Amino acid sequence: RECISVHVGQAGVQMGNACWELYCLEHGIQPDGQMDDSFTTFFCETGAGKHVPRAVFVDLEPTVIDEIRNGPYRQLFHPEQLITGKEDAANNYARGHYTIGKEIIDPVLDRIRKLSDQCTGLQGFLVFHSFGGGTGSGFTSLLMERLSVDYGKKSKLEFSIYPAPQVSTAVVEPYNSILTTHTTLEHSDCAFMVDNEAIYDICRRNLDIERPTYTNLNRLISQIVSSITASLRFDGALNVDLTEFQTNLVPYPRIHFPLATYAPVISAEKAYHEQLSVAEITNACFEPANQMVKCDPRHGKYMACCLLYRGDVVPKDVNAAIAAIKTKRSIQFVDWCPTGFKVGINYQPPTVVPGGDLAKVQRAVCMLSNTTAIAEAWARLDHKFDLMYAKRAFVHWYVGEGMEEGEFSEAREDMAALEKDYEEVGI
Amino acid sequence: AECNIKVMCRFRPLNESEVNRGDKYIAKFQGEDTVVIASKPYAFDRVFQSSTSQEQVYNDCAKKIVKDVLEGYNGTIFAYGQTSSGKTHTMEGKLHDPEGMGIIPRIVQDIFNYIYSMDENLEFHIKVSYFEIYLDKIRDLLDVSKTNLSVHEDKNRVPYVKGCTERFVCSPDEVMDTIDEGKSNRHVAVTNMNEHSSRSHSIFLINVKQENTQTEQKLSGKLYLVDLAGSAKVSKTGAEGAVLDEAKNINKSLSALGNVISALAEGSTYVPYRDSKMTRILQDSLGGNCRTTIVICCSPSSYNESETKSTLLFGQRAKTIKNTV
Amino acid sequence: MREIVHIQAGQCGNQIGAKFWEVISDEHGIDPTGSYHGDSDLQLERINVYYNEAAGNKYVPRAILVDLEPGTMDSVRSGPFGQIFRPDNFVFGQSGAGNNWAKGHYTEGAELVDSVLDVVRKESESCDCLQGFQLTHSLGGGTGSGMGTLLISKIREEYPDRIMNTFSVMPSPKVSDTVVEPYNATLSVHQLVENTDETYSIDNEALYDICFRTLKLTTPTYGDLNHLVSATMSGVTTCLRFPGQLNADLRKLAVNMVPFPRLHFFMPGFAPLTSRGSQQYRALTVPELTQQMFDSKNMMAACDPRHGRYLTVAAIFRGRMSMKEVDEQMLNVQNKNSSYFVEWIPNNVKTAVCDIPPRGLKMSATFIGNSTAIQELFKRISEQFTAMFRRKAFLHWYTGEGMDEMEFTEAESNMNDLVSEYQQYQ
Ligand SMILES: Nc1nc2c(ncn2[C@@H]2O[C@H](COP(=O)(O)CP(=O)(O)OP(=O)(O)O)[C@@H](O)[C@H]2O)c(=O)[nH]1
Ligand SMILES: Nc1nc2c(ncn2[C@@H]2O[C@H](COP(=O)(O)OP(=O)(O)OP(=O)(O)O)[C@@H](O)[C@H]2O)c(=O)[nH]1
Ligand SMILES: Nc1ncnc2c1ncn2[C@@H]1O[C@H](COP(=O)(O)OP(=O)(O)OP(=O)(O)O)[C@@H](O)[C@H]1O
Repeated sequence: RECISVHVGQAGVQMGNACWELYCLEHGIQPDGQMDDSFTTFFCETGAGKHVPRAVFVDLEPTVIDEIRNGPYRQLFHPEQLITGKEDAANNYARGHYTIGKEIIDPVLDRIRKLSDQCTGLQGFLVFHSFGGGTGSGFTSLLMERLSVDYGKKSKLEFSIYPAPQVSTAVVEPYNSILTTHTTLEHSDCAFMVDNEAIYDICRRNLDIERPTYTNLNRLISQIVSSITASLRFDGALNVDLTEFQTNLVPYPRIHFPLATYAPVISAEKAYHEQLSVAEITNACFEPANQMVKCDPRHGKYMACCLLYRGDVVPKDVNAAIAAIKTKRSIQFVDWCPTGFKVGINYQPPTVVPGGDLAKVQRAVCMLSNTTAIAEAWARLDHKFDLMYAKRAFVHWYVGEGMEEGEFSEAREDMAALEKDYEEVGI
Repeated sequence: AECNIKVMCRFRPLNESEVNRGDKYIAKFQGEDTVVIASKPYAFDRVFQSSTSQEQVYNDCAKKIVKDVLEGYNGTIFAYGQTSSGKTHTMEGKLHDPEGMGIIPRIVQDIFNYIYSMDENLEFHIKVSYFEIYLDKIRDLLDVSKTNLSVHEDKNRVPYVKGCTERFVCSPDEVMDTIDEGKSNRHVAVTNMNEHSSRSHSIFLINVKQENTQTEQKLSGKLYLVDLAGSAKVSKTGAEGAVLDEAKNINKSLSALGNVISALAEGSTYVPYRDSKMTRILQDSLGGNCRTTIVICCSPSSYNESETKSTLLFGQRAKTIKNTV
Repeated sequence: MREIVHIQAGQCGNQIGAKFWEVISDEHGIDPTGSYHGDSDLQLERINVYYNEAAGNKYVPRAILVDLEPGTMDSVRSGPFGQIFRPDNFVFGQSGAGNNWAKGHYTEGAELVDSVLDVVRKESESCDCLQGFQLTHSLGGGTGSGMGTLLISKIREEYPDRIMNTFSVMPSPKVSDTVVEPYNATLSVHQLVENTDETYSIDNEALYDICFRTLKLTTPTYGDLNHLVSATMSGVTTCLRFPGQLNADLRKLAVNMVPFPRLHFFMPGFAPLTSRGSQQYRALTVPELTQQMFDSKNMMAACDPRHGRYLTVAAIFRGRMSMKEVDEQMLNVQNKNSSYFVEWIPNNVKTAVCDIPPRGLKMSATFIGNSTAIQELFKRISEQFTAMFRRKAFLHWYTGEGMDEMEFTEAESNMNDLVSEYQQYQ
């Protein structure tokens, strides 16, 4: 039981340094790089009393990579794994793929091979990135293609930060997202998505943080990515492996876009006053405003939802809780999969960072679910793409890299096929 | 006063690389007015089939342009298409062969032959020019020293190039050596899709000036022969190193004129010709006094079925354009 | 690691270029001699991106000062930070042009470009991997308009793939410091429109208007105006000089702000702009900076943004701040003023922030704006160009150097072309 990870772009390593500090404190790993089976799935054992993670941080721009080299978590990671480039992507799907991508992928390709050859319990891969920029679109789409032809059978769990309806950090992100999704449709087994304004709304109404930063956004995101793999680390009364997320959530080989939401998210003062049990969190995770994406689940239908609890939680109340969710008529499950419930448990509870914004909780849950609620989101991203594509705006840079207007139409009609597939499958 | 752009399509036989793979023959013709591709007709003026020889295309498309350019007006003939569409074989062909020769020797052979039929008083002063584009630098072929030129405006703001080669020709055989000298120094790269891959726009200009001694009426004709390159897919063609660097440059022009001719479709206000220098030399073609005739090329193979559709919608958009003759 | 080579042209370009090295020397903790006396370790982390290391822990700027007259170098060399520059880089001529574009481009420029192209070739070979170039000049006069526009074409021939940034100050109708200004502006923009990929349209008129309304300077000199424009040049190159939560290199802002090849004339701005006598009576959090950035009387250009529509906007930030207040404020400025923003783009704002702010301020930002309201400054100089050109006035000096009359008309054809582009997208 092992799993390799990879981080791409500004979005990748920014949460990667924030997630791996949460991973190390659970297994008693000090930041200096040392303190039986729980840590073997992420951390190795190098000779005697020394470990290293089974992951790599790759990014073309060197400002974030060298910050880890000069940061506090220097001795924990490998100096050679901190891969860095020499020329930035600059919100260009093509620049991180063809010109600058080709002269850096070859150190990246052979490193994953030797990193997997020394391993023996390799379950799969999971990549953290963001299609809202340049590095996470082109280079991420390139590396997944080159290892898919090599491995293929192993799973791929994508984690992208998509843009909101109205809030946006960039301006060319429809071109960046529409191009990279053309490659993601065929080779990605599953891809969990998170919206940038939704996670702000999580800490606004519940955690009452009126002025957070991206560091705080990565902490609760680290709870999500650590909870899905928490069953593999510690013992659980109902174990779930990494391949459970592929068969139980992907109804069709093209529809591989689940959602993500997490609860409870309570402050320190509110944690002592607010009761924590399975009933309130189960009603809260299916709450629409508590989701990490600005898409109304009432408009669509849940294809299948994968529950996974943590902490001391008996399997009686989790079954009685979802039985009450089935009786709720406000939600609506699709007739193609009525028994779309998959529940899991892990005895080890949710951890807590020293000085972090999240408070200690005796139990939590990470709810992943597929639905046709994002069908309007792809239609929204496609609609705004038609406005700039009609004027041929921001096109001279992409063709200035080496591409042409041909595949721009291929990405448009691919979304046109993807849109009607959500409409016909949801009947 | 106002004339539409003559749009014509040509499908070719499958090459050796395509029949070995086993591609399906998707080309379906419905007369000469349109062609059917996957139950989607595309109306044009004349569609040439794979059995169409070199001489048949020249008699149909570029025959009337010889009469219009010599009457006093201007004329422009240039092609468009993706890789392996057959633009050089359509336009240039085998210069030394009688049958396999393209539009360039067939045009200039008709000029000197037509001049022999006319009276002796019409004094003709023909002068040729040839140049390529290579990393956004207009490199001359008849002279190896100069690798870049600058475009200037004339009195009525019609753009034209300065400093280029200007050979005052008198015999038709002399032009055959000039174009032969052009292809001898023409750079060609080897790729998986095409062996003699034309990685540059081959502009061959002939400023045909004429003047009568009896009536004293001077007339000129701007005769553009420009062969476009193919939009190479890196996954299909495998561009790397210097091939991808040159593939970037040709992608500017086909995307640039795509912005211009699409802007001319709905009738935009400014029509930005200036976005690329390759579109600047074609200013007189798309909106000047030139009788333009685009000749698109599409392959009948299903491996590039999406590229043929992009060229077909490119063709029907060109029919909605009109020149201000 | 994306080294940038500085280059200067004209009198003003040497002055604001000199002020550019001065203001960034303070935040990096660089002495006037060249040694380091700062406090933070991150200053040396990306000191190589503009400076060159040397013996004794000394750092030499990678600057090349070019001016056709020798007196400009004497003032820069005798400045507070004049000795830090390399003496070999002080290349210059003897006989000035005297506000003549034909002199600095054809006759007086041809003899000096051979002496500067080999110098920048040496600097380009010294760095590990160059990103691009940034130039400072002025459309007025002959030196900055002639020498700068010439080598921009030569650098494009030698470095066609690298980024070519330019900080070009343009004339204004009310503040006219040269009789032959519209000819130089009309001849210069023919080169800036085709060669460089980025351009910052700075105005001297707004640089005086900005100092009265918020700074309240009673006796402003050129040095005070240089402080505003020098800070703008530091904001655009902050994320590669110091780490940040969201990096934005010179290319990362160029791809977002340049939607078309010819449309690259930006419009700069800076904040917080507040007088010393009213610093205590103002806050410093993010929402007051946002409304000040998009204010009409904040930018250093004389254009009325209310008379047009913004194509795209980029607001680089500096210093530790919250991301929710940053992101939410950019939503309402484009939503409440949707009429003043183009509907054919879903989002006209590019966001980016850094953690290491300037010294003496805790939160700050620099504005970069491409808008259709820029054309009003281009047609008025075109009218001054066409008004003087129609009678062939002030052309006999330019033909003496061998310049052709049609080249003024070719520039005139370029002049009405770029203004028509912004009218298309309005
Ligand atoms: N904001 C500032 N503007 C200046 C400064 N000095 C000049 N200028 C303005 O720029 C205008 C022209 O720029 P220059 O002074 O550099 C004229 P240049 O040196 O390029 O040519 P010559 O001096 O004739 O060789 C000038 O008329 C001023 O309006 C300055 O120090 N700061
Ligand atoms: N939620 C969240 N989003 C982030 C975070 N960091 C970056 N992002 C998003 O990532 C997007 C861009 O991703 P990248 O491709 O990595 O940007 P980049 O690496 O700077 O690309 P360049 O500008 O070319 O250097 C931005 O629009 C952000 O919204 C983060 O810490 N949390
Ligand atoms: N009409 C035709 N009949 C028979 N063979 C043809 C025809 N057109 C092209 N060919 C074949 O194609 C080959 C030449 O390819 P060509 O140089 O035309 O590619 P291309 O279309 O110019 O590529 P690109 O579009 O990338 O420039 C010749 O060997 C020739 O046999």
